[PDB]
Amino acid sequence: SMKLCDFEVGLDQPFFLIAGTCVVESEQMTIDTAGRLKEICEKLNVPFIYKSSYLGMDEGLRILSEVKRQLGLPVLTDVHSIDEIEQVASVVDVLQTPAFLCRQTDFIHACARSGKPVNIKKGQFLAPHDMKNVIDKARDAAREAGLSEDRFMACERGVSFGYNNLVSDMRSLAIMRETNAPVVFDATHSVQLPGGQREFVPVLARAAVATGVAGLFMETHPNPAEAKSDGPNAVPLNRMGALLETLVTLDQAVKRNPFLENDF
Amino acid sequence: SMKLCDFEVGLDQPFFLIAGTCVVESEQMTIDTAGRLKEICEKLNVPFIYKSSYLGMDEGLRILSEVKRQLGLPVLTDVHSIDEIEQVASVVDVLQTPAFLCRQTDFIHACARSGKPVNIKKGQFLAPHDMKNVIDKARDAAREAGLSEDRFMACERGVSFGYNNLVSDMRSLAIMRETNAPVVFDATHSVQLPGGQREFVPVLARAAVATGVAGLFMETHPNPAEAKSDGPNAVPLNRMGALLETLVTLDQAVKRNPFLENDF
Amino acid sequence: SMKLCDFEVGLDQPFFLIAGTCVVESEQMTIDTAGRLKEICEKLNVPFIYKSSYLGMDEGLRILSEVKRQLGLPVLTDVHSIDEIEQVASVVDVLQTPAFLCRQTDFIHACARSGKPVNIKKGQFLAPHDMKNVIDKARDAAREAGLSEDRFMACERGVSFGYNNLVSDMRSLAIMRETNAPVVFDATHSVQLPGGQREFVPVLARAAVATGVAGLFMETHPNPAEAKSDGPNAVPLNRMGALLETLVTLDQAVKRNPFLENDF
Amino acid sequence: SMKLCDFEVGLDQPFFLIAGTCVVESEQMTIDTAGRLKEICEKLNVPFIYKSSYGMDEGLRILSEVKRQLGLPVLTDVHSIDEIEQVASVVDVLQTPAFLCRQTDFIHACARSGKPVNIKKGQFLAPHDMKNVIDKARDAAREAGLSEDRFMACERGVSFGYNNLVSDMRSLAIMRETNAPVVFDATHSVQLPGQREFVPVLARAAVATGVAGLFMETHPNPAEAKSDGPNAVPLNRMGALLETLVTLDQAVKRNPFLENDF
Ligand SMILES: [Cl-]
Ligand SMILES: [Cl-]
Ligand SMILES: [Cl-]
Ligand SMILES: [Cl-]
Repeated sequence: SMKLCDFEVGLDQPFFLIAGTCVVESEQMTIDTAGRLKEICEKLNVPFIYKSSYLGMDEGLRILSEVKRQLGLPVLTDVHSIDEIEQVASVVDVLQTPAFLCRQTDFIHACARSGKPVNIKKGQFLAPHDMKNVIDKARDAAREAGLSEDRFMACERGVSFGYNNLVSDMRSLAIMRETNAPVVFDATHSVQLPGGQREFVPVLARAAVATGVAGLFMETHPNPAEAKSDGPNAVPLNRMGALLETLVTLDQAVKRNPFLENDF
Repeated sequence: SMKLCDFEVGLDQPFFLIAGTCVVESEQMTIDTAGRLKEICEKLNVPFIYKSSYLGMDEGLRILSEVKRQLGLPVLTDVHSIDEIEQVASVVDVLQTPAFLCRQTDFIHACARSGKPVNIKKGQFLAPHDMKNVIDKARDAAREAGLSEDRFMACERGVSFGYNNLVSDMRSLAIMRETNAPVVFDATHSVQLPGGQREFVPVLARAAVATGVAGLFMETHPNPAEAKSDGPNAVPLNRMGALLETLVTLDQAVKRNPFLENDF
Repeated sequence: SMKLCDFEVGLDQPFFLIAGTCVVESEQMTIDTAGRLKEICEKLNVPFIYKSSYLGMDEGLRILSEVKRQLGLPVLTDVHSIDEIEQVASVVDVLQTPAFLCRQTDFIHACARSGKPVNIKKGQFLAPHDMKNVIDKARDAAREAGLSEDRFMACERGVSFGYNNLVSDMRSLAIMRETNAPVVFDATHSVQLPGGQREFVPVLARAAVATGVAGLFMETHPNPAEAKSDGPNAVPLNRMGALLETLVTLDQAVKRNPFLENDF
Repeated sequence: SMKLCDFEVGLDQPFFLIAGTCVVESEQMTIDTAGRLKEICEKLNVPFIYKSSYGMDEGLRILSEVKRQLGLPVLTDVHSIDEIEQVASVVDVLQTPAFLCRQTDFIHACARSGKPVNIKKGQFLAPHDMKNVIDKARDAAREAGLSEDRFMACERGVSFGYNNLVSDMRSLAIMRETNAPVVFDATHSVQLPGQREFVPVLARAAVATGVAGLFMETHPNPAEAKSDGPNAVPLNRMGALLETLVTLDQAVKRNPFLENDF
């Protein structure tokens, strides 16, 4: 298990949820959604990290400070450039790197040296085995900076499948265990057609948790039709409870005994 | 729900298992493997159909007739040409079509009119939505012979992914529900590299069962290292009970409540 | 495990259900109730035996024969005297002994050599440790007839608690494991006040399944208000699904691991 | 729900655990056991209250140290009207001996103590009788300026012939009519007025029945325990059992209790 915010995560722990609205829409929208997700995850005993991407950076980050302060929740956001990292790491608990930047070594190194843990998204162009090199390079930067190495996660978000389609290869979730980092599944982005697919979010979420992951990322919204960003792939907030209850059941079923593939 | 052999199958029923050795190796290998699967499946309440491929056709079919006569088990085998349909159908309980022949309508029609149910394999070159037409055509032929139309299953066995690789798109398992036929997942052939992938058989089996299917196919062998065909991808017989017990748990979890994707 | 009808029962197996209307009311009431229970238990994967007590003996058994004929279900009925055994055993799949006859050794003996398995009810006057002697005697008789000994269940139905009251001692369910026979819990009669307690049927069913049993016996009816016998303690047929769903979850939870009492 | 210590309890909430060594044996025995129980319960999200019985001065001192050092709420039994003031000044929850459930001067005094009270049902009472006991405790509280929602009804067995108790699961449902959280005492419900094998059995049954709380005695080495060793659950098995109980608790509270439709 690696230490993440106030809990332990890993293939050998209960899965954690990263969830929130796609973009920081307003302050009430973010605080209300964060609070509702807290209550949902509290009842299910699912460790929960709130996400939104950044109204302006400053105001987005301020609102993220308020979720942290008001609700006591850890928060995660994406960083897009080396110059954003110092400011973002001073506010949030976990950085996340864009999938397209997974091979930009200066940028990955900079996140690695930030002093915060990093959820490293796997590019749509990588093979699952390539993620070992990504994580290893991040760990060299961390070690160079005097920081611990157990602070990265490998995040699956789909691989290119012809034009304008992604496929979620469940083998990837098993392969990336070789990174010795927690594996996270991004269920919302894995259904997106590049360049609504909501119906497939529960499908891939069930499939992934059953495969065996450390964490799950999902976007949500109270009324997704009225969402400011990527609405058609968000799970409505009033259905998150039922979905998570099913995923907890799958997670317990597959972790209660060793994974058969390990005996192969 | 569809009647298959002496049980009810479908998305709302507990999953059924199709399993056996890849090919008929020997009468004793087959009877022993079949018998030991029967005891594993009886203990878990998993409906079970024995499968092996046809030592020559006459001899392979004789031996399958013995699995039937000695053990009271339903049996399934794949049929390779129109010429063999009549003989094979007089011995087995369920026909299965090779994936490459899924668009050969004369062949599909002949299987459909055979008098036996047919597990129709989705070609590695088809899109999931294409399988509706294949099933609709099979049902035409059934109907024209006076036969019930609910005697077909849609079988996922992987889709081409670059060269020498297949990917198991879990969205396919949901999409093919539109065929109004039971969807069956072939976990063994889904991991094969076309043109040593055993470790992914349980991974995809767990993923597919969590996604929601009517049926599961897997090859097994008492000692896969000595198998006469596809040995590297066979699950060992002495690990089948453990695997099946996990799959039952998953199957129940996802079918206890409606699938969330149906709200979408 | 013990082999029962077409399945395997026991303390380590998923629980089975014995259920039906208290008495055979009519052919249509029996067939419809049997058919509804069949479909509910099929979906939940609960092995199922239909029961009703005998319109006259001849007509009662005829109708139970129709349940087998028309629905292919196994059927259980109670027998009341030695002279009725040959006829009843010629029709039904499982005999049941009335609780008050549990010490009538000639009658218990005749049932035990009938050629059919027997659910032996524990008299309201017996202590749980006394059932071992009953089962041991039944097994003597079976063995002497050249029959298998593993063909009996011990069925808990309450113990006398003062006047006009029965209590369900959950310790009995554990103690009677020493019979080396599957233990069955009669939820419907355990709530009866000798000489409407329906509300306690779910209570005691949940307690018993959580305690750990091989089987459950419950009386049901489409509309208990119009039931010809024991109507006020029957579970309505339209609530059986919901109840059984809860009970399967409890059964799995307690049988996933060893029972802690086996360490002590 | 009712507020109890820093959490909410009730038939509609996750079950809480009351547990500890039968008696206060030692400061280190008490602090170590309370610490391991805290860790086990934290891991499972089981709200936890530490119990041991008390001489009295030294017993309450050691119980104050469990609170100070581990931040846990503590419960103990009080035996007489004249112990109440001191006990309530130290502990978070009082508990009344079963035999005293109809001794109303005593029950009233506990009710006016300022603390919540787990009221044990006498082995001689019928389940319907606890309503009267709770109503009278609530009157005493109200007549003294205190909130009425501070009592729990605790099942610990009913007399069954001579030298035996039986745990009537109907009692746990019936006592919901008190509109107070129902607590099951799994340890004393097996005691013959050497029965540890029935503690898991009754705990599982009671949780599946549906209760607000569970009480169990434990010890690191029951063989070497100073009272009731033969009925203690060994500490190194409490995790396993509680894990089972949590699943049962969740499963029965996930939907409405079917008995509420009949
Ligand atoms: Cl697609
Ligand atoms: Cl690969
Ligand atoms: Cl009563
Ligand atoms: Cl006893």
